[PDB]
Amino acid sequence: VNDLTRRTMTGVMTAMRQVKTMTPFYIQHMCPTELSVLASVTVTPPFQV
Amino acid sequence: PPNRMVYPWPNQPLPRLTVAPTYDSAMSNWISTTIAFFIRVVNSVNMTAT
Repeated sequence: VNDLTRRTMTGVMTAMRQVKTMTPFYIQHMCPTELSVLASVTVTPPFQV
Repeated sequence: PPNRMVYPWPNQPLPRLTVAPTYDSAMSNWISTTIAFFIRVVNSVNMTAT
């Protein structure tokens, strides 16, 4: 792989790692609440293992 | 106090002879240091990776 492209690839990968996305926070703190509430609403209760 | 005014920058009395651009005024100093800082920012590792 020519280094110019190689330099580009590590660059774009770095950019992805720097995006200030909200999803990871939502998974850890907010999504569980939504599940906990909706569990009482669906016609079929949750079934886990 | 009466007959006085405040001023955000340092000030001097009016010059005597012809004017010319200078480089020791407060604003000029503020400009130079600001530029110097950002240049340092651009060369920081964070920029180099991308």
